[PDB]
Amino acid sequence: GQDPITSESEGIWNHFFVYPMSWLITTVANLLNGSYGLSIIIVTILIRLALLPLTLKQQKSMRAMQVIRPEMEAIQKKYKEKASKDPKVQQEMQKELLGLYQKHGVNPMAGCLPLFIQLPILMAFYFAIMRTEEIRYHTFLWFDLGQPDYILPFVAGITTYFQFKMTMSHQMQMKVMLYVMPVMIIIAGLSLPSALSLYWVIGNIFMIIQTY
Repeated sequence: GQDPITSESEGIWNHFFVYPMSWLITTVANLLNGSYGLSIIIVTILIRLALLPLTLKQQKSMRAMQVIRPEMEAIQKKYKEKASKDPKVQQEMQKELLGLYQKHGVNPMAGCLPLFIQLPILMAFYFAIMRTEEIRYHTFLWFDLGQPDYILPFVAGITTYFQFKMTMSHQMQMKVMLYVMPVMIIIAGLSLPSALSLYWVIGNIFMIIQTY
């Protein structure tokens, strides 16, 4: 018989990722008399409240790295001039970089974790929208939640822009966040069901309030 690695792995994804997300959306919607629009909004906010402790930690550490930015980049500026031909040179560089982090308790390769948790949440949400048949053509405002929309992805891009601008108020990486990021969202949004763009908008608005 065919190898069960395919069905079982997909079974895990469907039952423990897709289904709980789908169940959460429909339950709230049924409590709101079939309002799948308000459900997605509420659920998105609920998801944010769960990520909040992890979100706050990622923000606190990001501020710490901003204190180190003059110091660590000076080390990398230093070793950029030195001859990197010797493996022992790179080691001494590692000792300096580590000593900086140890003096503060900061840890690199950490805080880049929440960037990885947004993906399966987004993916489970995406499949929940696709597989919940009563969401497919449920119109909300001017768009069907299961269908692609023209206008909404632009709103998701605009809110993403202002979410970043408010953060920087509260230069290469800045142009990546302010310019590159919103365009990626619009392009992705136009290729995905409007429920995804709504999800992104609510999340952005939440983060905007969360900063203020």
